[PDB]
Amino acid sequence: MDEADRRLLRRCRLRLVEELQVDQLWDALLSRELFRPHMIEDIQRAGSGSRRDQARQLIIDLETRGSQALPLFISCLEDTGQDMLASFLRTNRQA
Amino acid sequence: MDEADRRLLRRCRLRLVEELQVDQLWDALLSRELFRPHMIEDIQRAGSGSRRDQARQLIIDLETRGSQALPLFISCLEDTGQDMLASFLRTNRQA
Amino acid sequence: MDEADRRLLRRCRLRLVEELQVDQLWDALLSRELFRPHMIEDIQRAGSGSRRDQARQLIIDLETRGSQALPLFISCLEDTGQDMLASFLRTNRQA
Amino acid sequence: MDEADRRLLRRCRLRLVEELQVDQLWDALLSRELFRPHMIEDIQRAGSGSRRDQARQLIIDLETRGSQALPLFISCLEDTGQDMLASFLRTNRQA
Amino acid sequence: MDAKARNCLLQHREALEKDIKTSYIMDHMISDGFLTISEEEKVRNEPTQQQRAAMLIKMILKKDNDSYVSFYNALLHEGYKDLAALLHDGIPVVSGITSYVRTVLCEGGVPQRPVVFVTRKKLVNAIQQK
Amino acid sequence: MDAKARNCLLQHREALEKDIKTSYIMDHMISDGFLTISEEEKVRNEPTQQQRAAMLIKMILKKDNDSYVSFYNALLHEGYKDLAALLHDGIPVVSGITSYVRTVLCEGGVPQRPVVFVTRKKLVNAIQQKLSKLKGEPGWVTIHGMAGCGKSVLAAEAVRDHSLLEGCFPGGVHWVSVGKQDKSGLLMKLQNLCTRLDQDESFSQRLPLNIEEAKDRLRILMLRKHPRSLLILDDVWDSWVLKAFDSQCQILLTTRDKSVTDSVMGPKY
Amino acid sequence: LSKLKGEPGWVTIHGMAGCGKSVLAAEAVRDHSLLEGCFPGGVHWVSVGKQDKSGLLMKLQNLCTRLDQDESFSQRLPLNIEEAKDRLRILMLRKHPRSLLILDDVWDSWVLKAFDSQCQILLTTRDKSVTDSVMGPKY
Amino acid sequence: VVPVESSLGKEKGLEILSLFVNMKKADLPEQAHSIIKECKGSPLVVSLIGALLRDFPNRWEYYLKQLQNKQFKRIRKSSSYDYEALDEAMSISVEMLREDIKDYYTDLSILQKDVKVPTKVLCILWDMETEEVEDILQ
Ligand SMILES: Nc1ncnc2c1ncn2[C@H]1C[C@H](O)[C@@H](COP(=O)(O)OP(=O)(O)OP(=O)(O)O)O1
Ligand SMILES: Nc1ncnc2c1ncn2[C@H]1C[C@H](O)[C@@H](COP(=O)(O)OP(=O)(O)OP(=O)(O)O)O1
Repeated sequence: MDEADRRLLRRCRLRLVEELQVDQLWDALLSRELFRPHMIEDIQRAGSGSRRDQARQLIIDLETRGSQALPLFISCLEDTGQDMLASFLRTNRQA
Repeated sequence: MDEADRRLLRRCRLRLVEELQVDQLWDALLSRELFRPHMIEDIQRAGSGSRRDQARQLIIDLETRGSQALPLFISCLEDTGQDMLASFLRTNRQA
Repeated sequence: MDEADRRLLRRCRLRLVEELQVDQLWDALLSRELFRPHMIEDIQRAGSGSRRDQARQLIIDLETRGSQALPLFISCLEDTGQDMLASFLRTNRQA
Repeated sequence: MDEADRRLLRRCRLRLVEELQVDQLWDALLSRELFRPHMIEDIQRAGSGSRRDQARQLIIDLETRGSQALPLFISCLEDTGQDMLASFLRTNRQA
Repeated sequence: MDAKARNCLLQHREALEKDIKTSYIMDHMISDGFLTISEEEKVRNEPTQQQRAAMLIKMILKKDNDSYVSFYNALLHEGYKDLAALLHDGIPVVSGITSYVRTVLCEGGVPQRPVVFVTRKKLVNAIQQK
Repeated sequence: MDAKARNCLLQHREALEKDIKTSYIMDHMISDGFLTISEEEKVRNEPTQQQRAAMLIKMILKKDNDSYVSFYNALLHEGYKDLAALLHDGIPVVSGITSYVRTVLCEGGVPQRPVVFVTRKKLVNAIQQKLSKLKGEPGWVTIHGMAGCGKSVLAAEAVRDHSLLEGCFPGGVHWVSVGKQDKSGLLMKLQNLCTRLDQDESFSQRLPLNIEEAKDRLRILMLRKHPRSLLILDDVWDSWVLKAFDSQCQILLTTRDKSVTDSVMGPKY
Repeated sequence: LSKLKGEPGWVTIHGMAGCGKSVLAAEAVRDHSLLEGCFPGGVHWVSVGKQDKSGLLMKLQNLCTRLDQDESFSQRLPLNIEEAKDRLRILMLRKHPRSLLILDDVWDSWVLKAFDSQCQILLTTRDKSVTDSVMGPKY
Repeated sequence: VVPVESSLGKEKGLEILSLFVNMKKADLPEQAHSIIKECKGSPLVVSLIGALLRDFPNRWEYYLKQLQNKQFKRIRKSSSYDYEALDEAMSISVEMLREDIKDYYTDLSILQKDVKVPTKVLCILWDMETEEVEDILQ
């Protein structure tokens, strides 16, 4: 992941952890080979296991999953009906 | 544990941690006095606490539990319906 | 929170966790800005999630919420019909 | 609890968790002061809250409740009409 | 705490560590005013029941007579009959040259005073003042 | 501990170091009263399981018969069947000349009593009394006698009893042949002595060049390393020879003179 | 040699000049039963021969060097006979419990003095006197 | 600064000798009172007499006279203290002076014990201005 994408993920930290729905997201992430299944189990157990803690670990770990991790992640957002969040992200990448 | 058994456990590392079911295994291990109860609690908490992390610590710690730890461990596999895994192990010991 | 208020919360530990009704208390706590909403979700999930476990975490976390956390907390007790508990608390503060 | 009684509880793990009826057992346990009421609420919430999970936590926690916890526990079994289970236990203690 | 009490704790420490469920003891002790929240948080932070008990006892060994009693009472009150019995005989009563001297001053710091000396108080006091 | 036990540990040390998970052993040993918290902290400070085991064994090799048994029992109790089996034949008997006697007193502390000796009880008893007046402090006990009289030997059998040695001096016992000497020689005996005292090289390996620093390290060690342990001088001729050895320790010296207790402070007999 | 059961102790064989002797000792300690039971510490051997103070000192450093293979002590060379003797006793007691130390061809008394601390010795020689200066049981 | 320059009183002297010869005051010989008076408070000299009388339980007259004739050479002992006899200590303190002054000191021997002198007489002795003297004396 390039520095600009990483920086984007940090800038949107608050919004991501506040709004990301994870339970519905795992299938999408798998489909696009963003994470291996055990990686997902680890993220699921991050911290207290709340939605927020999972979300946070997801987006941190996301930075390590490749050059195209960010656009692929936006797509998974789209695929799971999180258009608003995906929209917030995209309009930054472009910005 | 002799060097050949230890070596076997290392060679089968990937398969063991991929396939070992642990939640059902503890009773068996106890019955054959392979581990003390606190040892089990420690293994349960290894790493992230996922099945894989528990499994890994189990098989590492197994190397320290005696001359007959490996055959006794195969038996516990058998006793808990993990015949496929036990079978993979045995056919190596013999091989 | 001053040491005297903290000490009061510890002295009344048993009574608080035995008698505190929490389900009805959250609105009050919010109204007086004693806790943020996520803080409340965390307290709700404390331990086993029983009334007692929630209550315990509430009163522990209460110690960190400000100089006036204790009197504000008594008021919320009053507001939710827990006069007996509020009364037990007040007669100590004064004592 | 002496080591022999503890060992007995471990040896009978499978049978206890398979057959123990708990809902009817709490009154008996209280009568003989084996557990405090909050301890019971905690055991009730153990794991998934199923009969088996409650049973398991009961018998684990039982090991900590005194020198006479095991015989007192057999009696409570008797008192609640779990003679078969109590019988399985006693014939071991003696054995 | 008194050496009797402390040695009683030390003697039975292993039994105590094996059985104590700290969540039923720390509450009483906090209520009684002889255990602090930060000590309790340090205890809570240990991952297993026996590790928590071990930490709590570590803390208690350093406390006063009242604290030992607080501990004992909570044990009794929470049905730990056998454990309290172990601690019963160790319950403490509640409510010049010494150890220090030969302890610190044997570091070479002082030659031993002679076999025979009269005591001159008047001057020693002055030196102590200055 | 007995040489049988210690050699059994040494023989099987590598097996023991490879397998022992110290957290399951140190607890028992602490409960039993044969391992200290500070030893346990020193063990805990090693980063790996085998390094911890190695440290623990290092410590145990220096301990007594009871300790070996404590160790063995904990091993057995914690399911280390094979390891206990290795240590079984090396178990020492636990609980006049006895085990203690040849255990502690083979440290060079005593020359063996001759092939043929009559027993003089009357004097030995006296020495035991005077020496027992201490209860511990710094202190001095002197026996001077006729030239050529039975003396040195007599002292050597003074510290023979089990009851005395165990109770009053469970720090160990040391012995130093001094004899007629000069400054150089005396200095030598000093380096040799301080070298003898620390077997774990807890201090650096270096040789102090003045009498003073020698004296210093002596005091530091004796106080810290070997608490309540009797240091015996043999055949002490001159005062300034005695000056050096003096720091805050218990001494039983044999000689021909009563004067040389001259320059030392503290109680005398 | 079996009278010992272990203690410090001394066993001497002296004989006619040129008689079969050294070899005879070398086959004394050949048996399995004896070696295993009575001496499971190991067995050591030292050629002494006619020597002076310097040489003797040398044999000492070499010996103590030979004893510890794990360098459990520091690497340094003791410069007096005394400290040599010391480290010998410490090692033999601690490191090698119940193990027989054999001397070969021992000529003089003061040569023997040094090697003496609290250990078992089987020495071969031509003389019966040099067991002179050592304390303890003799044969 | 705390001056210790003072010296002991009768009582303490008596107790020291007491503990040395193992008695109670009434059991002491009469000469005990006299000898201490000549001892003049220095814990040293007391420690000496109390050391020697330990060995030779009756020399009492011998020391009572020998301490009178004022010669301290006759008294010798070894102990924790660094020097044998009183004379030595003084002898050490004297030597550390400068080569210049060492003569000026000797002159001062003319004084009688207990005779306070004004400054002027010394000016007369060394033949120089007041303050100039007063400094050396200081
Ligand atoms: N209990 C004893 N029984 C038989 N002989 C004894 C006994 N004690 C001493 N001797 C005899 C034999 C010993 O070889 C010899 C040693 O005496 P010893 O006490 O060593 O003199 P010493 O060495 O103490 O005086 P010094 O040190 O001045 O030479 O004396
Ligand atoms: N069992 C033996 N069989 C045949 N020849 C022997 C035997 N023992 C000794 N010899 C003969 C051959 C050997 O080369 C020679 C060695 O004898 P040996 O015992 O070494 O004398 P020695 O070395 O002990 O006396 P010393 O030490 O005084 O020279 O003697």
